[PDB]
Amino acid sequence: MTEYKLVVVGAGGVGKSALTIQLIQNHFVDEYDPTIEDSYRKQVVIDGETCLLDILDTAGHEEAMRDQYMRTGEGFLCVFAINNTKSFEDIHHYREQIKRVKDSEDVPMVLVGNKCDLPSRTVDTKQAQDLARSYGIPFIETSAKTRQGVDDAFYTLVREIRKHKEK
Ligand SMILES: Nc1nc2c(ncn2[C@@H]2O[C@H](COP(=O)(O)OP(=O)(O)OP(=O)(O)O)[C@@H](O)[C@H]2O)c(=O)[nH]1
Ligand SMILES: [Mg+2]
Repeated sequence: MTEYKLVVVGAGGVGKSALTIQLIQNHFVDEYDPTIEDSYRKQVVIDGETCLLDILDTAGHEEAMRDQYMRTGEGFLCVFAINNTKSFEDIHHYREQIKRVKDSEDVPMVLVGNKCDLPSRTVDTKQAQDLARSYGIPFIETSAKTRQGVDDAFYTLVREIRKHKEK
């Protein structure tokens, strides 16, 4: 009944598509096929209401045309990989142009640190928690491989959109 337009953004290879495919199909895509742009719809129950989720899976390095889908989107899943410091530093550039394009400091957003199943972490959990708090947004650790945190990342974004509409 309620439609939510979600956009997954982040650097190349951080796991945007794998996180999206886990939510929708409950399988882990281990092969890496770089995305140009895919979108998916899923009906799911979150906190007792049926939600229609429109999920836009974006490309890491874009060709910019971010603005068109950044204006249509209501919530943004900002994804970095915990073994890629650069992808974590890229987060503030993603948030800056979302804020610019939507012309607001209060945009529904969730910070996602993906690939937490790997033993080669270079971005600490506390680092991300502090960046999240400085933005005033949730932070969720995930692994598309084991599916840990996957529903929570998307559902938490739904709830950030739900709060923004009910301010
Ligand atoms: N170990 C591990 N590998 C992961 C995880 N998530 C993604 N991968 C792998 O990392 C690679 C990149 O994953 P994608 O989901 O395709 O990357 P992306 O962010 O969609 O990348 P672009 O579409 O190119 O922007 C693939 O080989 C995935 O199988 C994870 O949680 N753990
Ligand atoms: Mg992809």
